[PDB]
Amino acid sequence: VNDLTRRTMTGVMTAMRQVKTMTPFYIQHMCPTELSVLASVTVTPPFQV
Amino acid sequence: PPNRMVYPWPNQPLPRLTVAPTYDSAMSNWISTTIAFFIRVVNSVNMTAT
Repeated sequence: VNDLTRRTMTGVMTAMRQVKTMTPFYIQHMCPTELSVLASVTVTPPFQV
Repeated sequence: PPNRMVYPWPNQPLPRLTVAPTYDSAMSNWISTTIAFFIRVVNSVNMTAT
């Protein structure tokens, strides 16, 4: 792989790692609440293992 | 106090002879240091990776 492209690839990968996305926070703190509430609403209760 | 005014920058009395651009005024100093800082920012590792 020519280094110019190689330099580009590590660059774009770095950019992805720097995006200030909200999803990871939502998974850890907010999504569980939504599940906990909706569990009482669906016609079929949750079934886990 | 009466007959006085405040001023955000340092000030001097009016010059005597012809004017010319200078480089020791407060604003000029503020400009130079600001530029110097950002240049340092651009060369920081964070920029180099991308």
